[PDB]
Amino acid sequence: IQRTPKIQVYSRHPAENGKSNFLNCYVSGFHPSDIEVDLLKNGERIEKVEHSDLSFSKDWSFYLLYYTEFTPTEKDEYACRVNHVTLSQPKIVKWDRDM
Amino acid sequence: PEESQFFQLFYTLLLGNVSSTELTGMALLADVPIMVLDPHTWNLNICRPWVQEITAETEVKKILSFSMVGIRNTIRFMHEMTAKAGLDYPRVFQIHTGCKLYTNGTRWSFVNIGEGGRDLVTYELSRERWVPQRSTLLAKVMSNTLTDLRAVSGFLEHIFSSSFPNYILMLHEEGRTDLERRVPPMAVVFARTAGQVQLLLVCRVTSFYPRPIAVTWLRDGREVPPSPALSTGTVLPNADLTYQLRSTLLVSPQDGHGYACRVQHCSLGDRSLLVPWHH
Ligand SMILES: CCCCCCCCCCCCCCCC(=O)O
Ligand SMILES: *[C@@H]1O[C@H](CO)[C@@H](O)[C@H](O)[C@H]1NC(C)=O
Ligand SMILES: *[C@@H]1O[C@H](CO)[C@@H](O)[C@H](O)[C@H]1NC(C)=O
Ligand SMILES: *[C@@H]1O[C@H](CO)[C@@H](O)[C@H](O)[C@H]1NC(C)=O
Repeated sequence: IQRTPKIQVYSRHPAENGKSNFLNCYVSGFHPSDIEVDLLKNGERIEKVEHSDLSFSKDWSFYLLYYTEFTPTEKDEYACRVNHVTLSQPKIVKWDRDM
Repeated sequence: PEESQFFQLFYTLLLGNVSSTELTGMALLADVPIMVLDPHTWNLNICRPWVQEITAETEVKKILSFSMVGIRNTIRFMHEMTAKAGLDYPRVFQIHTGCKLYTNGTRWSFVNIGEGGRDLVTYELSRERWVPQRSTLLAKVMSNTLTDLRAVSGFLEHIFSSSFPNYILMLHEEGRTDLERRVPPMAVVFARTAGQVQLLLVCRVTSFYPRPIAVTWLRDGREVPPSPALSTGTVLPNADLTYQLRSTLLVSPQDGHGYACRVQHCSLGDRSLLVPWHH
């Protein structure tokens, strides 16, 4: 069966403008495993983005964590863009600073 | 406790076309990655500096790669079953294995195979048998070939009775720097808009290790029982092997109750983390 990814975007620590943090995009619950994830700053792909090793949960569905060191600022918007065979177009999830 | 003596293996064999396999695989003790299969080379990368010159000795790394039930044979066994079932590429196969050691003597061991993200066959250790999980041909063929392979059944017995238990024990002794690390949570409480003229109270708990945790809401200092009003989220990973969770409670504004988030975590001992909602 195909399963579309859940996409959760959050920072490592509660955010404070001007202090370094990590931005995380956790994509989970998807099948099959091919997936493309970019982290965006003001709409543009961030270059230095790491990710965990693909693994899977008890229900066979896959999960991956993508992440990057960042310094939040009042003027900048961050987001996670995901493409997967279950999506007709890439799904963009903006970072909610509460997260 | 005994999450620390739980060894698991996760393998994904993505069979693109006839000439193509893409592999991923990981070995875990608790939530600590011990070994990761390199997709390009198919060698087992060792993930921790305390993992390397230990086994080695039990040649778990030889078992997983070159042996009868090793990846090289498994890949060919999976290509073969696709073929002997008349099925077409791409096919994705997955293998989940585990060995837990309880400190009363008993072991829990399992081998599960899936195809296309659903169960396909399972290995019954006590019955010396592979059991079908779905009711079609690929399930019947794989289950019959495996059970008939009496040498494989014998090989798996040794693996789960001797090889994996000795390995856990040695890893447990060497790996406490990761397996006994404790990092307490920190928590923040704030309020946000919600529908039906309600407020959403949010308790965001961050930075903690190990994974198990319990986050409850208190209304005047008594625990809020679970209802549609209360949602505790799923635990989320950080890159640094710590975790994060959000719990939320719908409340009416100006209701005359005081609220607080309480966090119980083993790194805190007998003291909770208690975080009031202040307006
Ligand atoms: C480490 C746990 C082992 C479980 C692996 C899943 C079982 C697959 C067994 C396939 C290997 C059999 C030998 C290959 C025979 C062949 O290529 O036809
Ligand atoms: C098999 O798949 C790979 C890429 O996924 C491709 O490059 C290769 O040419 C394919 N082989 C054929 C023609 O079956
Ligand atoms: C394994 O190790 C090599 C370094 O020798 C590295 O280039 C590669 O990315 C590693 N892969 C994984 C997934 O562990
Ligand atoms: C031993 O531990 C296992 C798992 O915790 C349990 O199933 C079994 O009943 C225990 N035996 C006794 C009586 O201690």
